[PDB]
Amino acid sequence: VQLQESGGGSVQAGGSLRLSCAVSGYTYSSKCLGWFRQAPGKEREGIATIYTGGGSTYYVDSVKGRFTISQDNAKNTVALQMNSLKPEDTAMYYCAASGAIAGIRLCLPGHTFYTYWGQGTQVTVSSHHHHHH
Amino acid sequence: KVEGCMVQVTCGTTTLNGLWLDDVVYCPRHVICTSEDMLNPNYEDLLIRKSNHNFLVQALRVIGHSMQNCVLKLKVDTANPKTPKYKFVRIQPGQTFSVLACYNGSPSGVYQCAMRPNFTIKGSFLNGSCGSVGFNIDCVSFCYMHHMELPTGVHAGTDLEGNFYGPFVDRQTAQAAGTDTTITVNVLAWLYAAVINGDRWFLNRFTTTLNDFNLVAMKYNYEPLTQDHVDILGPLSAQTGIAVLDMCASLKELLQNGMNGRTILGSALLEDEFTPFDVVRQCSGV
Repeated sequence: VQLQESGGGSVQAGGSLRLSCAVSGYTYSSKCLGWFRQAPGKEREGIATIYTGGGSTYYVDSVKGRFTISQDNAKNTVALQMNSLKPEDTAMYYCAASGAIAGIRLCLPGHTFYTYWGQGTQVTVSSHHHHHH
Repeated sequence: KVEGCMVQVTCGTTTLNGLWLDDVVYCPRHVICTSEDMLNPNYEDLLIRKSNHNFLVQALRVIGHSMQNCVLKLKVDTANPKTPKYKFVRIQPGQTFSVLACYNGSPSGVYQCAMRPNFTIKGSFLNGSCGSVGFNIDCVSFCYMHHMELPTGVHAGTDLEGNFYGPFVDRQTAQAAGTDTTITVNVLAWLYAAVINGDRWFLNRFTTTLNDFNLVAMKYNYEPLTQDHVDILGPLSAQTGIAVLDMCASLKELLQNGMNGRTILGSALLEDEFTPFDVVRQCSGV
């Protein structure tokens, strides 16, 4: 099973970015898909998860609403729309996939609960300015 | 006088007022229900449980039970001696009528009432009680029976034929609207998930009891914990080697102290949307 992320880059504080991850080689069953992020030295942390069964989504308190996780089984992609980005959102972002799992509703955000991982795309939110008021 | 007709009807745990006319005691049919049953009740099957001996009337032995819409009509062995000449009528909103409020089968006072356009009575006197009746006196024209208490002192009722005024049903949840109580067993399951994920910072050296924990839970608007909740978390306790009551002690400290700037599973808030079923299934593969 393979996973490849897309859409990272550099943005100014208050900007927007859209991440996409190509879920490939999967059995097309019910799975947990998650967006993780990791800052240098800091541990990797799941921030948004989606269950491809009923489509229920979970978000950690710091990124809820601002980020929205999506799924597209037709195109086999999981997406993360990141709005009103903050400098503390600067990190490497990974998409992740569990094994097949049925009967549940909400996917936990811990890395332990995912098996397959992408390579990771970098998101950089900067606060630099050069103008006076 | 309605005061002499007022009686107390008890079935199992539930207890409310009844109206004693001749050898028939009228009361809300949901006396046969507990909090668990009131969610969405099978009144036919719950009444199949109840026999004449299960109902207890205090003014007496019930010789028959007959359900008419939402009122239960209990035939008793002793006829009521001071029964007024009565009739059953149906009023409309905005028409005044007198309600005799009774708690635990003993009358309190007589209040003039008028149903609002949404067919409810706004009044604090009926709260904590159930089964009080309304009437107009000339013959005593019974027009109302109190059935349901809604959060902000709003009361729904039927006529004496058992038909609700307005679009109301004798169904209710155990928790009132706006309570917003946190689901304790879900928080505990999520904490177990954090330990399996490697988060241990919140585990302390303490254990607790259901009673001690539930004091804190009520203080912080958490669902009190039962042994059934304890058993539900069984798989997670066995997986982690952490007893449920030990995890409860960690949660008690988290409630009294807060997170102190730390996070659990990436969140600065205690999360209660993950059910033990969600967590057990996801932790099993680890």
